[PDB]
Amino acid sequence: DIPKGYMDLMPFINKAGCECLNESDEHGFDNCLRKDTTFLESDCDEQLLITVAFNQPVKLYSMKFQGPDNGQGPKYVKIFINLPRSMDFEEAERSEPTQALELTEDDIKEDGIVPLRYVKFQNVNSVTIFVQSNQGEEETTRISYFTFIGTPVQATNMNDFKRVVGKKGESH
Amino acid sequence: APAVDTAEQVYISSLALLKMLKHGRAGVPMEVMGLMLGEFVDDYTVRVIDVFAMPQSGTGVSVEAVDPVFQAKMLDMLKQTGRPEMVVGWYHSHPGFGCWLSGVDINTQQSFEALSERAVAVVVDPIQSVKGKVVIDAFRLINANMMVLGHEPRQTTSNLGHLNKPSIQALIHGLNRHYYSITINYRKNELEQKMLLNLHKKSWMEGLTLQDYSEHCKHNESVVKEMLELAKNYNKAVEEEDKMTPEQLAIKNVGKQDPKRHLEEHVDVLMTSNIVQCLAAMLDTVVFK
Amino acid sequence: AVQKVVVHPLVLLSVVDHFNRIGKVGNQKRVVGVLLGSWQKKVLDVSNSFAVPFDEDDKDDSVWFLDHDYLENMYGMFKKVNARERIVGWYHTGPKLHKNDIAINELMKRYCPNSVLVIIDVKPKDLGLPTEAYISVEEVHDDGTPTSKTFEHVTSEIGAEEAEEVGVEHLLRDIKDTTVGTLSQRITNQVHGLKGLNSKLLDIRSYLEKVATGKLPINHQIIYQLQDVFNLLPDVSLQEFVKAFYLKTNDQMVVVYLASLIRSVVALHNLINNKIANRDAEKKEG
Amino acid sequence: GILDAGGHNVTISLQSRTGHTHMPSVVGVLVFTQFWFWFPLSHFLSLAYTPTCVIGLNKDLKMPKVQYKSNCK
Amino acid sequence: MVLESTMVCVDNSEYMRNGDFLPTRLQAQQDAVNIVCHSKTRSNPENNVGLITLANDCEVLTTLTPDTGRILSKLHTVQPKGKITFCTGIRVAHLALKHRQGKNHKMRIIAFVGSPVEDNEKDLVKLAKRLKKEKVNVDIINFGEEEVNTEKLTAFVNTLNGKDGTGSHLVTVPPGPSLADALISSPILAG
Amino acid sequence: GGLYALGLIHANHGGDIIDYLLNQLKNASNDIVRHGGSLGLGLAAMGTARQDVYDLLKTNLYQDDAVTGEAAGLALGLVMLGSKNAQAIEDMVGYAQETQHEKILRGLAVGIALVMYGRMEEADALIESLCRDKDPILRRSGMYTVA
Ligand SMILES: [Zn+2]
Repeated sequence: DIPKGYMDLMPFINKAGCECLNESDEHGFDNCLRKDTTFLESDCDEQLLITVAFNQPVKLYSMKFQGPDNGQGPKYVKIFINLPRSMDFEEAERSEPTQALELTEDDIKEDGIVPLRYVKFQNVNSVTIFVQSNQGEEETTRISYFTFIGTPVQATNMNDFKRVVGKKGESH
Repeated sequence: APAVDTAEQVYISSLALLKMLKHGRAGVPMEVMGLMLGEFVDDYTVRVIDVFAMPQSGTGVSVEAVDPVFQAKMLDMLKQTGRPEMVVGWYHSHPGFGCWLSGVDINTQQSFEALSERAVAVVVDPIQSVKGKVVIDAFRLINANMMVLGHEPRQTTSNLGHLNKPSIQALIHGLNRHYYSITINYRKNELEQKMLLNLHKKSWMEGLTLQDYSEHCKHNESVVKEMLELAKNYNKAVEEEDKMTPEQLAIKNVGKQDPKRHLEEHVDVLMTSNIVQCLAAMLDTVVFK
Repeated sequence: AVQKVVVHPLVLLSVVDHFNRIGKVGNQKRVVGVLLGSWQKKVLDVSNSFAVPFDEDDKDDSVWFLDHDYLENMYGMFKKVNARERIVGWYHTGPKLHKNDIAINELMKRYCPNSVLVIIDVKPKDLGLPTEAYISVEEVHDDGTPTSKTFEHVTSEIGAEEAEEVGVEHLLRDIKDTTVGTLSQRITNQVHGLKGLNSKLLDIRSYLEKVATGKLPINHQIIYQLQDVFNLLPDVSLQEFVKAFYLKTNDQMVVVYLASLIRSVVALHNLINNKIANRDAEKKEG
Repeated sequence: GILDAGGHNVTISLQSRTGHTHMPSVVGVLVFTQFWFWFPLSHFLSLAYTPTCVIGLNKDLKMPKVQYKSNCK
Repeated sequence: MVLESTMVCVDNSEYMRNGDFLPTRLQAQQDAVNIVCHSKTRSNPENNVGLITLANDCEVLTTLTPDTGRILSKLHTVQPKGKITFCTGIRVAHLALKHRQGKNHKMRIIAFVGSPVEDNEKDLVKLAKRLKKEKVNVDIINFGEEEVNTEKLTAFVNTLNGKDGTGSHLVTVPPGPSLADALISSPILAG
Repeated sequence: GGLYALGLIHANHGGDIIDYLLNQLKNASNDIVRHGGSLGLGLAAMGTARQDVYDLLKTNLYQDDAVTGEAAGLALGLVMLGSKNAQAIEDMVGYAQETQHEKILRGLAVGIALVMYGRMEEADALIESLCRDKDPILRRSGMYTVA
């Protein structure tokens, strides 16, 4: 599917940065990042907080927060951007989200793509999704597939730098 | 062929200008430098939010001065506080020299441009920018391979001659020949002007203090004496009323003298000082018992 | 003791930036940072600052975290950039102090013994002086009362060194008022003063009401100081002063009268000169 | 270009023949004035060119060679 | 090898000064942390361990760092002159944990409970409930005089991760002559 | 340019050309061609108030491609010309104080200007609400909306 000129940010997801909260041991975070039946479930409650980190500032167009049709798919999704520190569940509900999204049943299907306000996400470095309920009100929710579609923002990697022209030891 | 439309602006936040000016005056006898943190929001705008000083080193303002360990660590630590900006350019002062880039500066700029084709370079003369004027021109190397095409490769736009005209004290050091200026525009916003307005803001107490009457009476007496002598000339200047082409008389005696300029000009001062003082006097009599 | 804590413009413009950095995404209360600056005889100069990762919890009001290594390493960099700055205190934009201030201040006492916390009310833009500077004192309260930590107050004033002054003056360059004042601005300077004196007197009344209604503790000190201000009133009704006021009010009116006359004769002379001007050109047209 | 627009056969007049406000014409100038910010917007003044012409259409499609006169004094 | 940040919470309360353990409790904690801090870095060279004193306050003496020298050096002059407050200690350790510089490391906390903890049973469980939601594993080890295997403490570890949880152990050390060998045998190599 | 050029020929009178323009704008490089495309489609269906055209114009505007915005904004305004569409005015402005890319505002400044063409009292709120906004570009759009 995907829109014209935009690519999935799977290659851009920093495995080091990503961390889920309430993820069950049997079905972990890595499961929901693969295009397989393997999924992620929340152990201690239906609330889940799945954060990701991108290698370089990326832009966001459409995330695909797919979920199982058993009713344990996500229902209400709160997205935050460029969080300086990891989030807390109690403080996550309080804080106002960048885009409060009410997933509809049509979205959870395998082919469903949910559109995000492209204006708000222009320099996202780390996005945290907060699943506040599942469709069936089941004890544990599930994210069948979840990835972000946008474009990469060219970032000036000062780590490389390196002189390209000139001779060393030259002053003003 | 991409082109930096002259409409393209290097937005300088109210923070950066104070911090860039502060660094420049910090080492004014010598030359200081630091990386600027911002975003390339799009082609026609290079937004710089924060700047962090790269420590002064014997090299000067050159690629070598950019300590990779200092920059990699500082960036890493500013990312935790909530400023995940990208290195958008570099700035260096020019103790009184002007707003131009020397040969060595050009080589630096070419390096920064290597990482992103829009790394803007600024200047910031802490000695000339001593009053309301702030001499800070932004610059981006005009790659020498575009001599076949148009330099300053702009396109549809009309803000090229606005906000500035090519400064002569720089056009000589290579402009529109190797470095072109980019319009500099400051992104001051409310909640930042208000906090800066406190710099010279007075207070509640001020405006009710009645001056002091000993030097007020002396001042009132002083100005009335000075205005008196100015009336003597006003009488002589008018009572002369010489008609030998009076329109020419009114233009051959213009030296900021008797008739009016040293006249009621003092009346405004004398009358403003008394009215404000009196009104303060009566307000205090009412408010304070 | 610190007679004054002169906050330079750059700090309150970085704090504002610091508040925006976080509040924009991580909606949270006060943003805490470190305040660098050079010492003086007694007036602490605040010349720069930086942010320190600070997270707090409304529960127990002591589950916080002010990073040590970030504070240590940051200053490790800044002393490299500029060596005249030493850590001198902290800043938080939460308008009302917290229960966590004392404990955290003890921490910043580990880096500067005479640590002064400057509360910058970044959100408000009001009567003025968006900085409030506090110290830490532990005294026996002379007058037989429990001991405690408490934050004593230190006079705060906002000033500018030359370099920042040039930047600030241009930075406004669209709302600055004329320095001359003129009659228009001078009078507004007084309607502004009256509004404040009422506003300050109203804060005093509410507190006096609070102590009057018991909701607050009778300080027993600073409470009678307000009684000092209540005796320092002028008592203008005194005859000998009433005469002496009319004399100076009369002493000035004769100068505004002479000022008024000069401006009138000049006015008439300017109309007569003008009446000749258009009339003479009137005849000369023919 | 303005002086000789349309080969001296069009004129710009926001007011319509019958005193109305010409929506195509008035829009044309407003977006044209926004050429300081974009040159390619310049052509929008084409909308403000209303042919200053009188057609002698008698029937639906007939275009008779009517010979009519003016009053150039 | 398991990427985890060990935020060791070392007690320094006054009761921590009476040496039911041979030389003293503190050396037991001071010896114990020597192994737990060294145990984690040896397991994974990308690891990092910090320590929080828990008596009279919640000081953060050393933030989360990989280098073990700072943790060891800061241990000295730990001066056991306070009263333990374990209600807040875990929070501050977790809240500081939330500032993990790397976001990938698993969470593992080691608490040095060496004094009688005066905490409402309801409060401790609620603290445990908050930990369960946020997936942090914390190990509790008791030293010196204390109501042996405090019911409040034991309830804490059980609700810490039950229903076939990871098993964040409530390793109870045998009071009396015993080194960290008990603390190193069970908890250090398996938490 | 050609797609923008095509619109000028069928200015105010697209009729059928709109359907081709709608299809062509959608299939584009998401660059200058989109910029010319929206301007052409907006010019062609100038005042048509057509919902189908308006929805597509919005998507390009929500694309937030800078150069795309400067034309989508005008195209958005022209298609809604004199419609007072409460959704359009709320939507158009809502983008203004929510977008960087000053250029997109420059189109939106006039773009929301034409949406109130000739009402002459009807809103008088955008005229007052806009004139108070701090963002200078919106102010200009408030002043133009007076025109
Ligand atoms: Zn230079």
